[PDB]
Amino acid sequence: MKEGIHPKLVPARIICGCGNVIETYSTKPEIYVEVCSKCHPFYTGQQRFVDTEGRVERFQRRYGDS
Amino acid sequence: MLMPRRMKYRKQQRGRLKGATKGGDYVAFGDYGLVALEPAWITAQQIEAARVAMVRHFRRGGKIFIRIFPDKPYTKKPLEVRMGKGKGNYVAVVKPGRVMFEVAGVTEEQAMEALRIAGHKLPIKTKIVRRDAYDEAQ
Amino acid sequence: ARLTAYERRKFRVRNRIKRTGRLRLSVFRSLKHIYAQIIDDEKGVTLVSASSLALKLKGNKTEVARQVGRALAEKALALGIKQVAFDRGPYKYHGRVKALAEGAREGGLEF
Amino acid sequence: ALASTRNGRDSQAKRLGVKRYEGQVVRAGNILVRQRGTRFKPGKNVGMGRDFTLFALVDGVVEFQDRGRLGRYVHVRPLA
Amino acid sequence: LLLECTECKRRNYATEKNKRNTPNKLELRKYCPWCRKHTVHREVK
Amino acid sequence: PLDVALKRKYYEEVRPELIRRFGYQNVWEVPRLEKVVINQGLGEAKEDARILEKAAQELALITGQKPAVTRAKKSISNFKLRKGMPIGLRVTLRRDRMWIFLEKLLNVALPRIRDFRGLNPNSFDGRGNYNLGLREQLIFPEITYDMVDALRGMDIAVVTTAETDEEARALLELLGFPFRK
RNA sequence: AAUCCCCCGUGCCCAUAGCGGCGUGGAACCACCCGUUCCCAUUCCGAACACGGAAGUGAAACGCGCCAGCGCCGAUGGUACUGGGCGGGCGACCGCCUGGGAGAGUAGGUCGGUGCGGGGGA
RNA sequence: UCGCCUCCUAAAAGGUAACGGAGGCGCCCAAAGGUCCCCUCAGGCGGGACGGAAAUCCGCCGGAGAGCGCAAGGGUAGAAGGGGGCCUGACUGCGAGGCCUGCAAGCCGAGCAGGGGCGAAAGCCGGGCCUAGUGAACCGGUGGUCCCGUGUGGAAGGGCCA
RNA sequence: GCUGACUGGGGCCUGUAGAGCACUGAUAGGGCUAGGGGGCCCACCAGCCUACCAAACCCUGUCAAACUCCGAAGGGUCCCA
RNA sequence: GCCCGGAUAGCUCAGUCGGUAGAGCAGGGGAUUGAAAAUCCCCGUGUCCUUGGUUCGAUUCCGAGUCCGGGCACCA
RNA sequence: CGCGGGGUGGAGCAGCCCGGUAGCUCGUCGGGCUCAUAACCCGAAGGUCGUCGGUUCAAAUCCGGCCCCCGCAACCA
RNA sequence: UUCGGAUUGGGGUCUGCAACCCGACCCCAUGAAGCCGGAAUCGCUAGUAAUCGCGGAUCAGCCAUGCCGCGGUGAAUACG
Ligand SMILES: [Mg+2]
Ligand SMILES: [Mg+2]
Ligand SMILES: [Mg+2]
Ligand SMILES: [Mg+2]
Ligand SMILES: [Mg+2]
Ligand SMILES: [Mg+2]
Ligand SMILES: [Mg+2]
Ligand SMILES: [Mg+2]
Ligand SMILES: [Mg+2]
Ligand SMILES: [Mg+2]
Ligand SMILES: [Mg+2]
Ligand SMILES: [Mg+2]
Ligand SMILES: [Mg+2]
Ligand SMILES: [Mg+2]
Ligand SMILES: [Mg+2]
Ligand SMILES: [Mg+2]
Ligand SMILES: [Mg+2]
Ligand SMILES: [Mg+2]
Ligand SMILES: [Mg+2]
Ligand SMILES: [Mg+2]
Ligand SMILES: [Mg+2]
Ligand SMILES: [Mg+2]
Ligand SMILES: [Mg+2]
Ligand SMILES: [Mg+2]
Ligand SMILES: [Mg+2]
Ligand SMILES: [Mg+2]
Ligand SMILES: [Mg+2]
Ligand SMILES: [Mg+2]
Ligand SMILES: [Mg+2]
Ligand SMILES: [Mg+2]
Ligand SMILES: [Mg+2]
Ligand SMILES: [Mg+2]
Ligand SMILES: [Mg+2]
Ligand SMILES: [Mg+2]
Ligand SMILES: [Mg+2]
Ligand SMILES: [Mg+2]
Ligand SMILES: [Mg+2]
Ligand SMILES: [Mg+2]
Ligand SMILES: [Mg+2]
Ligand SMILES: [Mg+2]
Ligand SMILES: [Mg+2]
Ligand SMILES: [Mg+2]
Ligand SMILES: [Mg+2]
Ligand SMILES: [Mg+2]
Ligand SMILES: [Mg+2]
Ligand SMILES: [Mg+2]
Ligand SMILES: [Mg+2]
Ligand SMILES: [Mg+2]
Ligand SMILES: [Mg+2]
Ligand SMILES: [Mg+2]
Ligand SMILES: [Mg+2]
Ligand SMILES: [Mg+2]
Ligand SMILES: [Mg+2]
Ligand SMILES: [Mg+2]
Ligand SMILES: [Mg+2]
Ligand SMILES: [Mg+2]
Ligand SMILES: [Mg+2]
Ligand SMILES: [Mg+2]
Ligand SMILES: [Mg+2]
Ligand SMILES: [Mg+2]
Ligand SMILES: [Mg+2]
Repeated sequence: MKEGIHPKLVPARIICGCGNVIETYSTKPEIYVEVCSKCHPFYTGQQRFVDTEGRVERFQRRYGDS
Repeated sequence: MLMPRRMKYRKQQRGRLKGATKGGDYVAFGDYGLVALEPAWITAQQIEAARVAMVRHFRRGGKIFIRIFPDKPYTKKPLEVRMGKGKGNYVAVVKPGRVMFEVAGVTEEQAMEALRIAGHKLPIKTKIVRRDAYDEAQ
Repeated sequence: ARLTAYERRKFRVRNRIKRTGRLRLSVFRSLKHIYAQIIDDEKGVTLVSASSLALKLKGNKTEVARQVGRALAEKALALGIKQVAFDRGPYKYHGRVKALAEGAREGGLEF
Repeated sequence: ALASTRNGRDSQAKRLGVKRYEGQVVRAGNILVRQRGTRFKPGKNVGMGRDFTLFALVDGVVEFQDRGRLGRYVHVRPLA
Repeated sequence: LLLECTECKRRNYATEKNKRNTPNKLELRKYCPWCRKHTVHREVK
Repeated sequence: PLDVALKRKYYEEVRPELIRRFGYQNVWEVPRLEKVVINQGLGEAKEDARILEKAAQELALITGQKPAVTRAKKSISNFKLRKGMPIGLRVTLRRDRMWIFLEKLLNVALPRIRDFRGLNPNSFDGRGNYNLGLREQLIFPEITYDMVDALRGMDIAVVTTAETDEEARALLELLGFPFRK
């Protein structure tokens, strides 16, 4: 890497909906990540929260009782 | 009519009719052929005249192969005299031993009688042939 | 991908040398050793050989090289050989290869 | 234009070719080949001029060499 | 645009070609004289 | 730095899984991961190359390498384009610096993408490298959202010494690449 | 010290040495390799070039083999053409003597040969 | 239509005609020049946000079909193509020897000397891959210069070099 | 004053006759396939059949002054008689 | 050649005893009317033919200049 | 056959030189004014430049072929 | 845009034999055009014009922003 012209890329800390990624090793140490998926909310480590498909599921249910 | 699309040059030198030979000559597509005995520039309009003689001869039926093609441009002057070349106005150059035409999928008396009519439309002497061992395999 | 940058660079530099028509002082250098071979083209022939490999010496591949260059001079100058041109092959004139060259004086030279 | 004649030019023959052949005695400076591309490459004792013209560099005899895919080559052999 | 090109002294020099609207500047470069050896040479006239 | 968690993760527990799966006479035959090349094409900056060096500043920030600038191969009419001009930035990272970036990409960036039901698994290029592309740059940690004057995405290319996509797939899965299966 | 064999340079023939497939080699050469402090680097990247190395591997590359699917080469025989000498046809054109003689194609060949030097075995 | 370049005609040396078949030139570039160092195309298929037949990127295949300012041809990646750093040899004084050729012209050119450029060097460098991009002499303009200077010193006016 | 035309031998040069289709083009019959002519099921990505268009590509079959993977006979020049 | 006179925001342009400047049909905003217009009322960097230079000072003074015009030149 | 000019929304003309950009009048369409139509006013649509090729990054524009248009010529015989 | 609530998604309430075509109403989500309107053109002279709500007829329910009415606040301006 040519000497001049460069971000620092110095060891860091960092945060999320989870705890830390000690890994870091980036420019601009100590950053705040809004939420990740990995660390397993939101997709990975499937939460499947709020979950859909209820549209065929419902109309066949409220229907024949009424 | 019969004629190329796309020529690279519009007009081209006459050249010789020499040394009757070279390619075609072995009856590759069909049952009987019409082979050329003499050299000639045969014209896009004599070719079509032979074709239609034959297709008219059998019931729109049979199958016809042609197998010479008019890519050589033929110029003529107007009744002027001498300045520039040109103009217009197409031929296939045909030496001895060539198979033009060559019908197939018809009866012997048919093919042979069509090819005889077809031959009358040509400027040269012709020969009707059948097909051979000699016409190989390839 | 045919005929690599190595063998273009190779050929390019070689042919230029070969035109001037001196004897060729030709340099192979591997990761481990560095060899140098003085050639007369048109007789298709090597005349004066010198390796680190055959002089069985080691450490600091550059300082090894100045040595296999001094080795060549002493060896070569002994056959009458003085003027030649430096082949340098597919190698930047630098470091190890520069060093063998600036060790190939006390004889030889203009390099 | 088209008919009357739009044609009618050509350019002077450039009189290009080999001007000395194999086993032919030459002097330094004689030119051996006149040519458009690198059609013959210069060999031993042979220069190229800016127009790809091959000349003897030394007196000698001229030998022709066909190095196959390396081209053809003209050299002058001394005993000059 | 044919080009007449001097240095400074004795004004004899040597002659050239810039047909062009660039360079438009004093248009100067290093050349040998008939007079001593290898001086400055600025364009002119 | 030579430590870098993903690098580590690759050696202890990604490599061996891989050998168990395909099984490999040689230590080399088991896939390494070489070269993540990040390429921004920007027609966006065309007549204005002033905009450009802000975007280059941005890549550096998230890459830690300053990008070089690609310039236009041939000249083409329909969208502007003198054969002179700069089209985009392209930055090659390897070796540590690729790792320290791929980590960040896996554990931060891609999570922050709106939707993201996972990376497309057909983008393997058939000889076993993989490509994807991103719409916004603010999905990265080093970017503050107030430093974006305008959105420009990029093309990430990841080169792999695996001869096939199958193997290649395995490597990146095992590294933690979220896949839409 | 000759001779052979293997490697490393390096020439020559200029594809009969090429592609593809398969197989093989790490002691020694060679390579990839370890690192990037230093010389020197990269329009970004020690990829390349460069240096200081030597833990590992012949995976890649290279080297050595073996396969004729392709690629390349290629008779003999016969024709075409033709220098020279003669005929024939209104013509377009044809033929004979004597001397030269292809191209295509068929048969077949080929997975290279070799010089100098080194390192290692004979 | 008239001079110049390219191709065919042109009969495998050169040369070769017609109001034969077809195209181009009357410029251009201070970088499109010199050198040293590096790099290698067009196309096809696969992959990649805005990117579509085509902007950029990644992978494999691709011996040249690309590029070489412009016509064609010959040539050319073992560079003549593309990038970069230094630079101005797009020098002065000559020129062995040849190509060509009715003359006059046109063309190539090693080598020596002066002072330089790039290069560790060998070396290369007297414009540009090459073949068109041009015009005898006479008359005159300008810058210089030693030369002549109509009794003599000047000057007028010339010569010579550009 | 033996060097001449011509002739013998040996080298080098060449790209015509012939022939070929590797290039540039043209080109018959068939095959397999991009794009579509659109029959229409759409009118949402669709989407199939083509006895019309059709690249490239394979098979068979040809043509060329300004095409050549090839290529004679001859010709030219030098040397020795 | 050249003498020179001609070069305006949006165009024609109009403006040299030098001390930061403009009119009409245009453009637009606004009153009028059948409307078109005319008339009436308000705003538009024209760094006014370029650079360096005299001055506090510049369309409007000194060296070159870029361009324009006629009339006169010349042309081997 | 010869030389010169042309061919562009429905009509009639610019634009072509000098490559990148299609404009003007009328007509047509929608609205207004009028009892109504015309006139008049406010809006809009409408084209690939005869054609086939080639040049270029790019063609109405530059080059070539062909097809039409108009003009001139066709003399000594 | 806490402007403006057109369009659409899902959830329901009521009438009614029955709300796909075609009901009104509630809630959650959605939030479009619209920054005072070209030529042109309407009403109004006082408790009027603006503006604000309220009732009824028809009627199961309602597409009523309509229509017939009721009051609250309450201008401007007429030279001619
Ligand atoms: Mg025949
Ligand atoms: Mg044949
Ligand atoms: Mg006839
Ligand atoms: Mg007559
Ligand atoms: Mg007959
Ligand atoms: Mg010629
Ligand atoms: Mg895939
Ligand atoms: Mg791979
Ligand atoms: Mg070959
Ligand atoms: Mg080993
Ligand atoms: Mg081992
Ligand atoms: Mg291997
Ligand atoms: Mg053969
Ligand atoms: Mg034979
Ligand atoms: Mg004969
Ligand atoms: Mg005869
Ligand atoms: Mg043969
Ligand atoms: Mg082989
Ligand atoms: Mg060898
Ligand atoms: Mg040995
Ligand atoms: Mg040719
Ligand atoms: Mg000839
Ligand atoms: Mg001849
Ligand atoms: Mg002309
Ligand atoms: Mg340079
Ligand atoms: Mg390529
Ligand atoms: Mg490509
Ligand atoms: Mg692609
Ligand atoms: Mg080429
Ligand atoms: Mg060219
Ligand atoms: Mg060419
Ligand atoms: Mg001379
Ligand atoms: Mg002469
Ligand atoms: Mg000197
Ligand atoms: Mg020096
Ligand atoms: Mg010289
Ligand atoms: Mg005279
Ligand atoms: Mg004079
Ligand atoms: Mg006197
Ligand atoms: Mg005197
Ligand atoms: Mg006197
Ligand atoms: Mg005087
Ligand atoms: Mg004698
Ligand atoms: Mg001979
Ligand atoms: Mg022929
Ligand atoms: Mg062909
Ligand atoms: Mg021919
Ligand atoms: Mg052969
Ligand atoms: Mg004799
Ligand atoms: Mg019109
Ligand atoms: Mg109307
Ligand atoms: Mg009306
Ligand atoms: Mg036309
Ligand atoms: Mg075009
Ligand atoms: Mg008369
Ligand atoms: Mg309904
Ligand atoms: Mg507001
Ligand atoms: Mg309104
Ligand atoms: Mg009243
Ligand atoms: Mg009600
Ligand atoms: Mg109400």
